[PDB]
Amino acid sequence: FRNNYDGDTVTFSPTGRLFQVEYALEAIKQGSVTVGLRSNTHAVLVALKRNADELSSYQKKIIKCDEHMGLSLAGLAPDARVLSNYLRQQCNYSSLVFNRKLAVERAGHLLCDKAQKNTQSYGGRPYGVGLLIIGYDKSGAHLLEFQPSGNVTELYGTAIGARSQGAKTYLERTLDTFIKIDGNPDELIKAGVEAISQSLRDESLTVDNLSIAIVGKDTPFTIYDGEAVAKYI
Amino acid sequence: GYDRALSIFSPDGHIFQVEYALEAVKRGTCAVGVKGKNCVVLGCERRSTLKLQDTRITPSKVSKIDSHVVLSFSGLNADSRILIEKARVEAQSHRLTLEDPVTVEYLTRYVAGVQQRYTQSGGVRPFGVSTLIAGFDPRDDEPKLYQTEPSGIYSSWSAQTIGRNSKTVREFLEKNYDRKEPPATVEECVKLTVRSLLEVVQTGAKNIEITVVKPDSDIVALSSEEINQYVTQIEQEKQEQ
Amino acid sequence: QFNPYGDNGGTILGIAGEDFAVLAGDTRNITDYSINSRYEPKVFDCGDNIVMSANGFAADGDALVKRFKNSVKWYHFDHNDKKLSINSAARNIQHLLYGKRF
Amino acid sequence: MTDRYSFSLTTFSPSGKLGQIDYALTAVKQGVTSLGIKATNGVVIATEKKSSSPLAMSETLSKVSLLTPDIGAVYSGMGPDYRVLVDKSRKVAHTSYKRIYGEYPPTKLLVSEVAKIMQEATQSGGVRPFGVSLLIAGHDEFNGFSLYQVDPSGSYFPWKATAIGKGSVAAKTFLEKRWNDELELEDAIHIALLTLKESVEGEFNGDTIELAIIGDENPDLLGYTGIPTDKGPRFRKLTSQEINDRLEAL
Amino acid sequence: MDIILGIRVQDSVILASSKAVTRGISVLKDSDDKTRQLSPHTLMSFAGEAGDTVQFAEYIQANIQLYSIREDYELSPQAVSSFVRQELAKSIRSRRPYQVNVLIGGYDKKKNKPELYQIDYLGTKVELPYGAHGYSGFYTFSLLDHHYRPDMTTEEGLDLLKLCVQELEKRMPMDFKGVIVKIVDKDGIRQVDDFQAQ
Amino acid sequence: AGYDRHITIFSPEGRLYQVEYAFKATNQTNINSLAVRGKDCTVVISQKKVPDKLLDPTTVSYIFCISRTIGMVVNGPIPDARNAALRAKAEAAEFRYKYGYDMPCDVLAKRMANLSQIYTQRAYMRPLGVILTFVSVDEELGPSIYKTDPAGYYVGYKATATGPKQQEITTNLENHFKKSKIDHINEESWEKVVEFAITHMIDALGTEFSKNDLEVGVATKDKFFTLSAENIEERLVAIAEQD
Amino acid sequence: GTGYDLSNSVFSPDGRNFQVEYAVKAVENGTTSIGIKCNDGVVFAVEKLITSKLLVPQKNVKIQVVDRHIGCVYSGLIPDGRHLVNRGREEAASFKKLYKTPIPIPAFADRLGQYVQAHTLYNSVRPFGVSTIFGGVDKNGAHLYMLEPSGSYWGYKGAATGKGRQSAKAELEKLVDHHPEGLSAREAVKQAAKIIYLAHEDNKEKDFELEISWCSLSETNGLHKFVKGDLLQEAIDFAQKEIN
Amino acid sequence: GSRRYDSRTTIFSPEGRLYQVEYALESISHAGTAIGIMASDGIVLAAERKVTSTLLEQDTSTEKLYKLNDKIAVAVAGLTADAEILINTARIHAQNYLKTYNEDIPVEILVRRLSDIKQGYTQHGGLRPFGVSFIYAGYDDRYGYQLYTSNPSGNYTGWKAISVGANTSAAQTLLQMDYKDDMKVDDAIELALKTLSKTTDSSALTYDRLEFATIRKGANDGEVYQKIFKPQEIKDILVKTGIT
Amino acid sequence: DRGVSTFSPEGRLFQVEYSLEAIKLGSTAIGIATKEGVVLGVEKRATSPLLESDSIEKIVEIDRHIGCAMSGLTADARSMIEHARTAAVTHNLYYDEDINVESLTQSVCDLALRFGEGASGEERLMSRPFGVALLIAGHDADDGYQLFHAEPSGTFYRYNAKAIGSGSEGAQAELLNEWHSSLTLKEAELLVLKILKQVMEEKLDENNAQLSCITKQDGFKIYDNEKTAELIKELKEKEAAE
Repeated sequence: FRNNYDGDTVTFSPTGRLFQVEYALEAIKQGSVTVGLRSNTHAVLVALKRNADELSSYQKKIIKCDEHMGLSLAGLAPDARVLSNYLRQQCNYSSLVFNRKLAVERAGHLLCDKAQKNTQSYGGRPYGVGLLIIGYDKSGAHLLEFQPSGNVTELYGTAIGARSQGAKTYLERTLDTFIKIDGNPDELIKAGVEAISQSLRDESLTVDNLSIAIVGKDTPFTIYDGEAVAKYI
Repeated sequence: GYDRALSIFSPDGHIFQVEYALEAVKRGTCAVGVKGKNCVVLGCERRSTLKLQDTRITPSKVSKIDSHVVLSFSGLNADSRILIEKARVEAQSHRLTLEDPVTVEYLTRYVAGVQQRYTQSGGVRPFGVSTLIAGFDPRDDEPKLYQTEPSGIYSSWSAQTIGRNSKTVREFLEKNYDRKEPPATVEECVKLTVRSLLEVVQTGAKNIEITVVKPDSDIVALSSEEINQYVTQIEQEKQEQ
Repeated sequence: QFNPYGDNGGTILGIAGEDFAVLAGDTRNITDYSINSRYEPKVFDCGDNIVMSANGFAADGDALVKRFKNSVKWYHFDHNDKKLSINSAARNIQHLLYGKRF
Repeated sequence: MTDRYSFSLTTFSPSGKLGQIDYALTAVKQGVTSLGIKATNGVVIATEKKSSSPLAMSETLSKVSLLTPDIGAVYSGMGPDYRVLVDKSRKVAHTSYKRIYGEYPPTKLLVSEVAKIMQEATQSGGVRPFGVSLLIAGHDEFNGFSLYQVDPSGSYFPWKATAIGKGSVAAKTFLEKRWNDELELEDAIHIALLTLKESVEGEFNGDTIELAIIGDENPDLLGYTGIPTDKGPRFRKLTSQEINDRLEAL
Repeated sequence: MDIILGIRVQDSVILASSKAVTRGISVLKDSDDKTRQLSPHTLMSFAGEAGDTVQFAEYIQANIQLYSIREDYELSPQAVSSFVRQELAKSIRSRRPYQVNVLIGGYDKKKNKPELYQIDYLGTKVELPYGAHGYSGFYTFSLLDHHYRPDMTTEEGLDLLKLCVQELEKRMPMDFKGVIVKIVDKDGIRQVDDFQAQ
Repeated sequence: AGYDRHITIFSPEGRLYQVEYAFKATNQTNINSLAVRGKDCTVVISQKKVPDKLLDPTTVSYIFCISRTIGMVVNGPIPDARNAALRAKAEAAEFRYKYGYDMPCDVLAKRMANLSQIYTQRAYMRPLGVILTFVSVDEELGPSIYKTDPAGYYVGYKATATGPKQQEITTNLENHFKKSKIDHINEESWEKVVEFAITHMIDALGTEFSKNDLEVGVATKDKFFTLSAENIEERLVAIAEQD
Repeated sequence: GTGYDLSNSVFSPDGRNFQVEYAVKAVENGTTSIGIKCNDGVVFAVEKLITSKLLVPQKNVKIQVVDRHIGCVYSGLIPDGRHLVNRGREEAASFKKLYKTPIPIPAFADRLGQYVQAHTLYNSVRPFGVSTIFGGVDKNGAHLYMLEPSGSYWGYKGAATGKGRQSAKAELEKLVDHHPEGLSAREAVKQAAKIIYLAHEDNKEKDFELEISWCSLSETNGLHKFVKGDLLQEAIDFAQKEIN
Repeated sequence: GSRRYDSRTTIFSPEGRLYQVEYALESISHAGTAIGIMASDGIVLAAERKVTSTLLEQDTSTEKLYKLNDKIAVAVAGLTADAEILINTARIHAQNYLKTYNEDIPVEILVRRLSDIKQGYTQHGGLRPFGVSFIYAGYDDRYGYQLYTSNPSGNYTGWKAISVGANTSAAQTLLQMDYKDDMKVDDAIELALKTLSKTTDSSALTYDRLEFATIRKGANDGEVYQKIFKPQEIKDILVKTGIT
Repeated sequence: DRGVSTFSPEGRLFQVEYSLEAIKLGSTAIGIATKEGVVLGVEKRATSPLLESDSIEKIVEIDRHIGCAMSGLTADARSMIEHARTAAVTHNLYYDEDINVESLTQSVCDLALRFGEGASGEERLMSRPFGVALLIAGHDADDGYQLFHAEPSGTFYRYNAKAIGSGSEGAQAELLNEWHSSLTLKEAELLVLKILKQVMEEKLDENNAQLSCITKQDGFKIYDNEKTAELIKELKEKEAAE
């Protein structure tokens, strides 16, 4: 079975499955955990940075795309660099040509379409990384979940990566609460850090291990690492 | 339009097409090179699967890249022509833009680069060739000898050999070549070269060609006799014991 | 025949102090003998404490300033938010201008 | 999209055989028999019009085609492959010769061009060889009359007379007995009709047989008068009636 | 223009080329060698457009040296001149043509005879006993037409050139700062360092 | 090796399996069609089967108006059929532009056959699983029927039939022509030629037809058109008053 | 032998293209969606599974517009559906630029048709993993279409695809019989909402969100618009009511 | 994708051999034998025509001996059609050289060029090699009479006498036995015919099964002449040498 | 066969993983960063005594403030070095300044995944991943002394100390215990020499091993054999002292 239909992205299995895409999705599950959640005034990204040795640094997981948009990654870092870069350009094009800030919803559509092309042609391979996009545009705060299959979804909160299921259940429970944490960034962050620690197991979030990002009403997308995240540990 | 990846990694980390390219070199006639104190000598063995050839016109195993540098090889003859031509063109281009002929290391690095490129470009197979490049840098008198292989890796040697039975002749050289006192003479250098070849050629006056390279574009190939004379004097060193 | 250039007038002035610098410019924009605007900003804050003004053919001046501001933005993206030094902006601008040497 | 088949589909096997060419030859063997006989003052090529249904109009399907006014062709094997080869042959006779020298090419050279086209389908990327063998007959001032055979490999050879397809072995043998270097065109036509009769199962007449000749110039088939040096095509397809008249003297 | 002269005597070809390089109002150099050795028995002199001149010469030199290494042989003068003619003929119909005129003097070791080829920027080639490019010919061809002989010695050839140069230094408007003379024969190429007063 | 059955290269027996399988695809629709030539017209008839009640019957057709003068009926899956129809229309329009006159039925047939031959020889292109029957009243040849298949083959016919029960229709037609001794229906009106066609369709298939079980196309001097359900009913009525 | 199903444009011994058939499986595994043709327009509706409380309601729109008069909805691999609509839009823009008039539904149908069919011609590409229902109003009426992964398509009175396609088709068939004179846009909308609720039983495990859109000469001036607010609730109730 | 049907014509075997080259050589070994013998005053080329019939027009036939220059010729062993492709490019290369330098092309330079073309099909492009082996007979004013051989691999070598095609082993042994450096063209002609005569897989060696050619510098002139013998001329030389 | 950019059922790119296996067979390379500079050391590993060891170049200069060591298929590293040198020099031409070490590394890593037979994303013409790993060491005013590990996967990590090559697992364990935020350049040198000595098959001497460092003051320098010989001697002495 599978073995005969998983040679490339241009082959459908007898049950209508695309294995190369499913394998790419597996690289996400092996990636470190990251969480995202939003209220009506702010959107937050929380990520657990993974290190190789105790002599190495913890690889960044959050990338800024514009003053009002950013994302967190889980899976192949290089693919996240390619995709975030494409998004940086799309945000750029929108500003230069129409003097307009790119709608988060539109960014999701562009990402979906870019990923899809890599699941229907020969020679190419699907992107092997998951992305959580947050932003504040003309319709408020937003959170998107991107999957290499090309599926992009808008949520109030979510999580991807290993053991991501813990944080996801916690958020699906805390919903009514954090969705109302308006005009209070520090609270939304704490709400996110609490969600991510629901997927811990190995260790506990430290200072050079935690990474947070926020965007909102009067808050440009900014990234907090190290000492700057101490007050949340 | 053809761009299939022919040279790729296998589970154990090897690139079989490059590895098999080396096998083609092991099958090629033997070639050796030894550097003296004021010269470099290149020796090659001549096959005998068929004999009735016209030596005047049959392409020789040692090629001049420029008036001060030569190249010999082991492996597929046809493939070597491609590298030799490219090297010759690069040598003229270098004189044209830098107003100075190439150094031996530069020429080697160039040939090696071409070989490496053919190990990771689509639609092509690696060169089934290993080379020995020798000569003297412009206005320099220090001898130079380098070797390149299919992978594109290169380095300099006091003496070295490639091709069939190169294992044997290398041993002879490792325990017959003293870095403390390199063959201080064109003669004793050509002698060490002929000796090492006899270890594998099995009596072949006409199966052994030699080329001597000295400073300032002084390159010349010995004739059968000149060589035959070296063989004779050497078979005596043995019998005189 | 079509002439790709125009002249919008205007004058700008830059003076460097010991620990400060100023860049001034009139706000009038013109075409031949008419005034297009009495207030059309010609000097801009480009970020990283750099002010710029490209005077002459306004359309070209706008394109250049726009392209430089975008250059600053990408400089941050590609070099971990490093601040673009004034000497570095100057060199960058040389390549922007020389890119259209013809 | 984009043809990504840039590699050969015909390659050498360990025994030295080129499989695809051998297989194309096998397709030629299953084809209806066709033949050609060279006389002292002309050439005849013929084949059977194996109609694929009585409702089909066998005349709308020509197995014998004019390539130039003095050169014709016939085949055995895959009819559709033949059809496009004829289109290409007619065109190359112009692009590689008439538009350069202002005259039609001599038989051997046009044959040479066709052969080249076929050889390329044997090595070029992404294609299979043509599944046909051709018999090309013609005339030109300096070589006189000639007859050639072109196989799927691109190889071609001149003949005094020969046959290809289904019963080529038996037909070649029958031709070796009746051929001599003194035959007149009418004699060759007669020999052609006799040879073809052994290969045909059912009806044998001017409506089931297709035959053409390269003989004298036909000023009546030129289309205009006024230029002495222009005498007309040497290629002529016999009519159903002309064939029957000769079948009675069979 | 610059002075480019050539003359084929009994057993050699002599090439004479002016030493000045003038740009506008100033003579920038007075020891310019307007020649390139293409092979041990083939020499080429050139004059014309500022940059194209040397770029063309050096390009031709590179190609001939490449041919020499690849074949371990030396192309005959006639072969080299034909190669040079084709290059110039291609150039005249390109986007930006090489505006270069040349003289090719070589000694054919197989025939044992000296040869002189004159080729202009259009690819116009002709073989002659003596030649010149530019305005020089206007004063020298009548001189040589008068004093030239096929059996002249290399020495008689040099006295003939001296005569040509004196006429040029008398009637031509520009100061070309003398000439550099080179001899091409069965032994190769040598430069007559003593012509500033021979 | 076994791949000589996936792409269009010869098999050891000199066969092209992919072409043979494409021929198999032409019967996937389980529809039969036939064409006959009148004195000065050409008729094509094809069964029409609309199983699903949710389908808009008016959009279910296998007959296409290629040009003002050429009609085409297809036997094979509709998507490959539409691919062929679009290409044929483009080819016909282009021919008129470049050569100044209407593309003849037999010429368009040859052109489409050549295109099919190419899919038969080049590996990256697959054959279209269809058989195309072209009809018209050519200005030089008169009533015309030319049919092409996935092998690149094409020929002209006095009459023809295509489909699962092609053979029964063909022999029925052959028998009629052995009898009449002429290569066409000797009728002045196209209406009677349509009736003859439907009549023999019924006899050979042993089935009765309602106005929605058929599809009809007619070719006359300077025009090819298709009949409406009602024009067909009028035809069915007339044949009923004879039996 | 075997292996006929490993490469996209290969004909199997029985004349089929297995890769296209496998694409169909991806479609049947998808959400259910439908289309209803009324007396002067068309209505589209689709089932949107609620994976979790986290999905912001009414935010993940699935129905798409082409030009200003065409609606498209699909079941299967959502990204493939978008890809197809992007092409559809370029196709519509191209037609308007050259001919001025907005593209006729039948013409648009073939444009999508030829493109989808093209993806069954080579082994270098994969067939589309979606079935699409689209239509709108043009110079001469309303038109509803459904396009399969093979590039096959026809005009319809009603159409359905996806998980609960059978239930939907049964419901659509009843309507066709009980309304030979034609359904009204207003009625079609409610009827559409009902059919989706009934067809949701083939996926009753997860909760879902309803989405409807329509294009009617009288109700929307022939432009494609989404059913929102009051008209939407009124339709949801009509369904919730007849589900019991 | 396409990768599935790619034979990979240009890869090494674990032993460092080129499959396609080795198989093309195997193909060559079944072709009519071709012999080349170089003498002091000329060169001889002789080849056996593989397969023949009574009806084969031998006068208008050429399948093994081709004129490349007025001074260079080749004998062919292998696929005739592949050979014509290479022969034509060689004829072009020769004319290009003459146009550039106004001198006929040196034999080795033309041979090297053709060999390089063959080598290319061996390292890139994914196409099958040419199934051809050539024996070149030519003359130039630098090396005089020359004899070369090239095969599918692109390797070429020079000889005093050589054979290609069928039974080269047996033929090479015979040549090595009776060849002598001081030979003369007429001796060579006889040696060539005798050798072919003993290696033929046929009953007897008749004129209709041969092609013959010589490159001599006819003393009464001073230039080089290529003579491609006519049927009658072969029949004659066959009787004289005592083979009747 | 199987595409060069195919995913395994575990979500890994076959060719990249197999690439890592080739790097494990390469000569060892070690790098150590201190507040006084960064040290880079490699195992020459000549394959025969006739091979002139100094012609073995496994430590190369990228720019005055950046150097690097390689391990694995060393021939594959040339185009990477060429790209890095060009990127550094080009950055200086465009901005009149030194390129940051991290930026230079990111640029080299951008080349990594540019392989395939026709991957839809740009024009990645390179048939296979690089079969070599690199240690990039340098200094810039913003982040000081740095050490990076660049792999054929395109990912790069910053390390305080790192070993790559045949003896990496062993050497890395050793570095884990020996490294501390206050090592001096001298300590680092000896430390690199020591670890190389433990993992090398041959007895470490100034001919089969090579050292180098990069300091803000003098830039990247490759220690000549005489200087390293002394450091070898000094190391033997301190080890034999207990």
